[PDB]
Amino acid sequence: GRVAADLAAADLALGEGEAVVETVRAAEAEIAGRVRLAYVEAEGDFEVKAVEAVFPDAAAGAAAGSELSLALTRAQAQGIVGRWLAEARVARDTARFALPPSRGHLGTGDVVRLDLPEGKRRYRIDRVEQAGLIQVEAVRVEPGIYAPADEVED
Amino acid sequence: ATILLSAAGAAIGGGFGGTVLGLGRVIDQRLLGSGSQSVETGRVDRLRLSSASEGEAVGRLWGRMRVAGQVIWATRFFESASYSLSLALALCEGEILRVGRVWADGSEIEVSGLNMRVYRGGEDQLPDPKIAAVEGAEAAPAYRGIAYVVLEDLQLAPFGNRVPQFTFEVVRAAQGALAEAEPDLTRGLRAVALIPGTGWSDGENYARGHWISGRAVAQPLASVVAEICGAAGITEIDVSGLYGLVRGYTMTGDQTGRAGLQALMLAYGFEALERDGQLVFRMRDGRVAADLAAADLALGEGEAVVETVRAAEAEIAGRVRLAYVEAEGDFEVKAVEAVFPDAAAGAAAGSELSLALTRAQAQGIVGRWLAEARVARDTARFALPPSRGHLGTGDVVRLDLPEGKRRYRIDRVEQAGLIQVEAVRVEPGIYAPADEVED
Amino acid sequence: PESLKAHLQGGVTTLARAWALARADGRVLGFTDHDVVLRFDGISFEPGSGMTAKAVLQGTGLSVDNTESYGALSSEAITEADLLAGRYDGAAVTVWLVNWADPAMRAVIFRGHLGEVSRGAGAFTAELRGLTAALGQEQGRIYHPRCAAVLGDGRCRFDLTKDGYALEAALGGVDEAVVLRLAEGAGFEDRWFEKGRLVVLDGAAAGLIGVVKNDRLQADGSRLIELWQRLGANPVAGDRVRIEPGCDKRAGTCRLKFDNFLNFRGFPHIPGEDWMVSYPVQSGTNDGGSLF
Amino acid sequence: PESLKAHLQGGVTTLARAWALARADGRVLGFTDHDVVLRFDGISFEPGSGMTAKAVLQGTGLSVDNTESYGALSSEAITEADLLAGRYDGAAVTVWLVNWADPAMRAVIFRGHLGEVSRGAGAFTAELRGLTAALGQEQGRIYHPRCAAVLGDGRCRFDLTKDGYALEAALGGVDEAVVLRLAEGAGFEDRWFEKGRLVVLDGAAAGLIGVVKNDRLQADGSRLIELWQRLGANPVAGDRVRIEPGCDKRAGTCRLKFDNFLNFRGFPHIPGEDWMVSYPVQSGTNDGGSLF
Amino acid sequence: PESLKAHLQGGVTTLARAWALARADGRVLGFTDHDVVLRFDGISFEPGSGMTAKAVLQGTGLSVDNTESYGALSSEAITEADLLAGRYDGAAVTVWLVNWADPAMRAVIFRGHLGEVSRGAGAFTAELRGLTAALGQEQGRIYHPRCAAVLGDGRCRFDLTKDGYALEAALGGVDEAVVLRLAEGAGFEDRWFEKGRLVVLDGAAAGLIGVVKNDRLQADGSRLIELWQRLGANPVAGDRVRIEPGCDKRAGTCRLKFDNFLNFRGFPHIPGEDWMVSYPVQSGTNDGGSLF
Amino acid sequence: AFHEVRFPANLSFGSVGGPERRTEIVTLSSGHEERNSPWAHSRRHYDAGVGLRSLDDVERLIAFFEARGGQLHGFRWKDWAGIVSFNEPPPQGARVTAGFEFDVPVRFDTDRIAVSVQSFQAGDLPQVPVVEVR
Amino acid sequence: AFHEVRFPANLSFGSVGGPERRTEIVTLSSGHEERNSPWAHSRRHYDAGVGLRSLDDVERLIAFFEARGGQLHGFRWKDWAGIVSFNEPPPQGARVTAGFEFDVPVRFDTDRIAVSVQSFQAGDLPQVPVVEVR
Amino acid sequence: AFHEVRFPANLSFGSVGGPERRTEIVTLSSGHEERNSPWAHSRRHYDAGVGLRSLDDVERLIAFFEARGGQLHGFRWKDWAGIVSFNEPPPQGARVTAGFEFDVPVRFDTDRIAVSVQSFQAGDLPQVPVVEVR
Amino acid sequence: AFHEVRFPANLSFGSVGGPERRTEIVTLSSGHEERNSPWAHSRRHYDAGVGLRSLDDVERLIAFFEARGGQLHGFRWKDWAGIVSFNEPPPQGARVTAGFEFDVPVRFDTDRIAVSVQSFQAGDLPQVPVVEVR
Ligand code: SF4
Ligand code: SF4
Ligand code: SF4
Repeated sequence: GRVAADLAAADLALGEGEAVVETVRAAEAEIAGRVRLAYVEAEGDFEVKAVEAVFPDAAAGAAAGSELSLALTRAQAQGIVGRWLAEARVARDTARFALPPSRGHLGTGDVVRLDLPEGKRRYRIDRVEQAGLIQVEAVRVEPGIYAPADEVED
Repeated sequence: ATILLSAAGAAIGGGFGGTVLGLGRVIDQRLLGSGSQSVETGRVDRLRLSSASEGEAVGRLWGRMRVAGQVIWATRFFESASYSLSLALALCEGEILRVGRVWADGSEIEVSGLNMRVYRGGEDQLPDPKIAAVEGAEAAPAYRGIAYVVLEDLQLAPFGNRVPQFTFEVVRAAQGALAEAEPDLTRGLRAVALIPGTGWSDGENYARGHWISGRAVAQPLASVVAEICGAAGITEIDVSGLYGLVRGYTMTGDQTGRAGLQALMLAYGFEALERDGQLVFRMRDGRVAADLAAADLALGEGEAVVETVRAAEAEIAGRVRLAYVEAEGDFEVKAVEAVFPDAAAGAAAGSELSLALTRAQAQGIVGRWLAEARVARDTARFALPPSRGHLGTGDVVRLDLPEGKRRYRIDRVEQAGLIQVEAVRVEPGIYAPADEVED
Repeated sequence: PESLKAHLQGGVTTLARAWALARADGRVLGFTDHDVVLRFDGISFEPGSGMTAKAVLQGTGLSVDNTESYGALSSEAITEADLLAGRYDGAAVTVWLVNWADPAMRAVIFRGHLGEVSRGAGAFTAELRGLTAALGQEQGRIYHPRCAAVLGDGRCRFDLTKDGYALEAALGGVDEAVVLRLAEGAGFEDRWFEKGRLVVLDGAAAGLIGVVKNDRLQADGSRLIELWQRLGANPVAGDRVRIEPGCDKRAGTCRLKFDNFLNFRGFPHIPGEDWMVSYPVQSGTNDGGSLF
Repeated sequence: PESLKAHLQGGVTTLARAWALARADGRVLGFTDHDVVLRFDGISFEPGSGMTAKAVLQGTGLSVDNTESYGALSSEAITEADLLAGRYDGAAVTVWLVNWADPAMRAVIFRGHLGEVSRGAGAFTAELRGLTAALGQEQGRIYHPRCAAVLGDGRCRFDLTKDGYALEAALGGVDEAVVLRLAEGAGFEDRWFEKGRLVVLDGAAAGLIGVVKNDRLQADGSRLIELWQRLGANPVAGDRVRIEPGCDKRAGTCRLKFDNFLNFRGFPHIPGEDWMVSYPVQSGTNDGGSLF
Repeated sequence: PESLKAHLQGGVTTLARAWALARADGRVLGFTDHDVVLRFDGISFEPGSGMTAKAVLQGTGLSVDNTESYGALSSEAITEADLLAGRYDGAAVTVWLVNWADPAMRAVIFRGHLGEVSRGAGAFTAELRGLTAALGQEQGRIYHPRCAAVLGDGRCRFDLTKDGYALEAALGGVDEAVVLRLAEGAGFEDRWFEKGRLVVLDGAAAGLIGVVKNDRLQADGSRLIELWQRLGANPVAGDRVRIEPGCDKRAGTCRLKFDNFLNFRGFPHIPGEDWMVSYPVQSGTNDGGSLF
Repeated sequence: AFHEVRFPANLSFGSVGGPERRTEIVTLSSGHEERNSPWAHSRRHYDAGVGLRSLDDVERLIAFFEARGGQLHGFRWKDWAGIVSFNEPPPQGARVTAGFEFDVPVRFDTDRIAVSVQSFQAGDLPQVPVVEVR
Repeated sequence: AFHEVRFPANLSFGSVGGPERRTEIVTLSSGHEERNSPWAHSRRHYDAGVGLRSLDDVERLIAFFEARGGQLHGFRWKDWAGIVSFNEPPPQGARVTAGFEFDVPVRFDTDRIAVSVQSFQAGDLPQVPVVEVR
Repeated sequence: AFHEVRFPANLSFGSVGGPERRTEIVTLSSGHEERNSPWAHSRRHYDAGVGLRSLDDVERLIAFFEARGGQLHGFRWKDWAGIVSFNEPPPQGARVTAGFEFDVPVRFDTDRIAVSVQSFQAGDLPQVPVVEVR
Repeated sequence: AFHEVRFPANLSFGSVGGPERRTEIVTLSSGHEERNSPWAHSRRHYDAGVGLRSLDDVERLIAFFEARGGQLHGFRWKDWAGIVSFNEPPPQGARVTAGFEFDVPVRFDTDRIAVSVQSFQAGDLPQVPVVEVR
């Protein structure tokens, strides 16, 4: 989450859609309420296992799981799925703004502070298409997502 | 600077990724019509096997149908000296009725030979089985929702010495808040008795006989589709117009919710209408609600009162097929087909339904699809005014023309103050019993 | 339409669109095309916001209906500091089609669920997903060796207030809305609640749920607690939070910390694939035991 | 083009498009761009209808060619009461590119099959699927326990006129073109033909095929018969139908009602999956028998 | 940008785009928007060609970046007889964004790989695939019974000049650039090199690689050799080619013709599926042998 | 739909309007083509009315659009050009008159009107297109 | 299709119209061209008729569009410009006349007409295009 | 929203403006129509104001757009054309007046204005459209 | 392609036309750009001919379009502006003449023509664009 940009709202360029910051919030019906893995046991007899992380308020649906073929331990797998369930609900918000080539040193993977009148929410950026007007599809990223979960082991 | 030919790239992603967000299949799409996109549904499980991994999902079923189960808490092999185990096979969730007729890998084993302790999987939270006092009480699992079946001192001698794949006939009553109101047999009976007795025999009148052996299990179609929306969380579900018997449907876990329901929309054909926020599930009939003349349509977008599309002859599904489950005998995958006599030259279009139904019924269903899919070739694309907006999205229009007076059931109503309709041709006589003989 | 057909079959008609959305919080909001504030239920529909009403679609198929519903955000209205923080997510709407001359002549076009809201340029655009949004999602349990339910769930009932389990104390030291100092840290174990509900019931974030992590008390019962995610509304160092205890969703942490090991709803033993294709060798341990 | 290159290499050319479609019935229809009625074969191409001729496409791949062929429907023409009832389905076309000055200077662009016809606004638009329409379809038998063939088929030849099997009688009481009274019901068993061909050879529906169901005679040999689907053209209570007998496509109904049990083309026994993975237990019945 | 931010934060800026592509041959080409020829490295960027610079895109995902880079082809430039013959295929570019007032104020937007070049109407349009083009391709060996490597490869080092193996002789009789007569045919076996590298190092096709087939000497050591494909540039019956010997990539042809059977990198025996599910019958040959 | 009044009397020289026919048409690229119409009548489709009087006439004219107008009401229209037939062909017109004596109930083809002031008392508005909805 | 009458006699100066062809064309980009004609005939395509008389002539003209018109009937058209040939080239016209003596049966190219009032008795309409359907 | 002043007094001959409606409409293609009105009111929608005075009047007019304008304020508008009703039909207008005596609070329909110099002291600007936001 | 006649003699003042060059062009956004043409000739591309005589000249002019015209025939064209070279540069024109003496065979750039009647005897048609196809 190490912020490189610090844009104010006054410092965005004039976009294509003639909105300084188009902000999309994704659907509640698709937020991945519970996430799953298919890691490999990596300590014992190497076997396919699964852990899941369940968000306490909305556990009513949206199971979204994936399968990773690598091998990792038991507290680490619950750490990863604990990280995705936090991130996939953080990454609901996406921003679609344009910033001028006066500051073109915002590389395609940097993260923008983006001061607003209401919020001051960070945004990591994707899909930079410039042609002399850097237009950005950002996505909401918080710093505290990328931490150890500090869980006990098996 | 100018833009490249990723103008085609930004036209797709996410130029078309926004669509399916807010939205064999060879015969699945025609039966739902223009309708909506038919989700992949019910690749029927043949050779039901039990995998003891950790990534298989919890199955669900409604009625008399075999399910594989999977191993949870097997003890070590015990040599008497020629082996013995203590399995526990977890079948499905929810409170069930009893499990009878266990057959392992191969033909059949007698349940009297076993020491199995079945469990309903009650939300009442059944205690420990005490065969898990191998583990001890302090780590004994006490499964609440799932309905596990333990096996005690199972001799692995007759089937090799390996563990055999066990498969279990399970009877599960349809549950959910709409099911506990309006009780059908499975608790509605409240004591039937009257066992005929009076003792190879006279079973030729069993399909017409008053006694209710066997078919007392089968849940009404009203509560099973209510169980789906209940598990999905839609309690606003309206299902009084449904009239069908399920007899052992089975969808697995992570079967999308709707894709389990969509197999029923092919069998019993019902609307899933949603006039209002009730999401009315009515059985599809030809009962005409509109009676439009040709003079009473609105001015459409394409400036044609009625655009009428007739589909290609090369794709009419000349012969249709199923993959139902036997539902009377040993539950096995079977197939019937209906062949139209004039054009049998091609267009085989089959699909697979994972439910269980009898022999004359399967030839009845495929006889219904082959008639309907050739009826539903004609689609109409007209616009009707908001002066009569009470044409709900699933109603059927008489649509008087100068030449024909052909009915049309409607789909894809997009109004904005001008109800524009993609209808489809539907006749009333399609939805009848075929009246065929049995096996 | 429900018995306004007498009004509607005449070409002289006057049906002005209007709708109410009920937020996850108990308050509703009113919206109308009629340009005059009107009401029929106790909702007080305001034409100050909302209401472009673009093209509700339908389908006999399980696919949802949709309406983008362009409008305006303002201080009386949604105001977008409310929206960004995490409200209006599962907001339930009913669209109505009322007669403004007589609001007793109305019906519901659909009852929606308002999935995707895109706000920008001083306005908002909110896709109204249809009644069938919940269908089309995966629901199931996968026999994993943890638990599967939340604390309040029916599959594991707990009586979460039954003793000194919940930490009811009012908040101080909110910092960057992830760290929370909490004046009354003392009263519980260190690292007692690690997966709990930080329901904040006062002030700015009213009834907003976050999840705790790193329950550590540094000195004299401070109890500095992190969260996974921002609350989205800053608490004001005077709010009252309550934190339910943390469940690791494991058999050892189940029975030790909590009494409710009976209502487990989990799958602890679950032997494995290599057990299944194994044939029994007649060597070494082949007596009845735990297999653990 | 076939040896009109001498005509065509000159810039002064006059090739006017024209095509004939042959319906499933024996009659053909003529269409031309030339604006004057012309013919080279006995087809009499009429410029009164058809003929916009938009952009025939090609491909070395098995995918079909296409031409939407916008035109007009009229009483001399297709007339759309003919089209809606079920004709023009497998209609075969040839598009030509004739010289109107000399119609012996012509070729075929493609020979098509006219798949999708969309009529509307007093006109019709008919997609001309290419020569390779039949490829791209599934053809096969799936070892199912019924039969697999129709009565006239080569895999089960029957001689369908060999006795009093067919019911040749003229029709009365057509009602809603699904129920048919039939004055001469008497002559056959009750429920004799349940899957047969209701070929109607006179009147409005000339040579039109439907399928029977519910062969029931109510009183004095009425023989009220339903159909699966509408004929699409109303019979006029004087037409002549013939109904071939009904085959249930089952071994019992094969050999009893019909003599042709030899030409079965079906798979009656077909043991099952559970037989296949079964190992032979040495208990109970293990002697040679039917397994039925 | 790299420390031109002092230049760039001012609204008065003058950054003119410019790029260099390095061909597979050692020469580079220069291109700029500045309309005056400028250089900073020894590249001499020419504004005579290239340079429309349309919309470089980006992505954190592994998907490539793209820029279509419309321009002009001319005799100084790409000239398209160079391009069609097989050059500029894996041409590597760097796009720069130089200050024309001071070319020491520059950076790289991306370093590309120029995948798809579409030339037409006297111009060329060349899609600049991004840095991650190689990802997204399948690389692997499939245990097939041949070899898997080329002659120069690290997995089979050969020292391809170690004896009289290579045929260094200058070319005559180029005909249609597939047949090559070759004056000095004599010196080797008949059909010695059947899969070799026809590197042509002089004249028109300079450093261009084709593959041989049909190494046949007809009379007095002619050695008429075909190729699979055209060279794309006509050799002028005076060029010098060298042809490395042909490897059939088989164990017999490996060890006999070449000494390097040790460095095989192939899988000769590879028993089969039917061996795997076979259970050992106790009949016939069941002693240890080749299984071949 | 009303029966309220004809109109203000004044109409400027140029009040255009004539019958409008659906005339769905196929336009075969060969040559001659067929056509049909589903009306069996003709929307008279009068346009280009102009009010020109004093400003005393304007306030009874701007609310003519507003009060009994709105959008969706009759205001029977006077034509300067009970069943009337047209016998100048051997065919016939035979077009009905729901209102008496050429009064043709209509509606204005405008979301807004635009009245101008051209002098201390001059009130003008350039067009009020109608279509005579039944 | 009718044989009813020519037209009202009056036609203003400017009644334009001349024959058509489709004659689609490829324009081979590196040399000359080659072009095809599918007609062997020509649509005469008369336009820009204007009725100008008293208002007594107007009511027999507005229902000329309506009564025998509708959309789909003949009303044989008089040209101010049985087979006629054109012999001023060594080629030939040889264009047929289904009707007698330059009478060219047509149809109006309009969904609506637009008659104007120019003074107390002046009736004008600016255009009535035709194409002479067979 | 303000209550600041009417306007500069000068308005040229041609200051056009009249009420609006949305009144969306379906035009049932085989007969008459049916049409809905969601307003019960009308946007008065005045356009085409022109300031014409000396350059002394211009600097109090260009900052009229700027100072109390910005974009989003009232500046009550004077009509040369508390509830007013219109009784010339048997229907009624009954349209409210939030401001007193025809003062119709508005806003300018412009992102920019365009004042011109016509002579040493002539100041002109061709149009300032308004719509009377509530 | 014919050799039939030049044309009617009359051509009005304004008969425009000059050579048309493919001139495929790249327009590099840097600056200077290259170009090439594949003709080595120039389509002369004459436009805006006007016939103006009596109506006796019109019937030999309307069938000039029709009889020897159709669309796809020569009718050698007279220029009011065997190999001709242009020597006023040190370069050369060297453009061929397939027909003799500036006669430039063409074709009309029209699907239809449009002849007007302007008085009892006046025949006019506004344009006949050609392009001199080889
Ligand atoms: S540990 Fe106990 S209380 Fe916690 S989630 Fe698991 S079963 Fe529920
Ligand atoms: S029953 Fe006999 S005649 Fe009938 S379809 Fe089967 S094989 Fe053919
Ligand atoms: S035969 Fe030998 S030298 Fe040739 S490719 Fe195989 S390993 Fe390499």
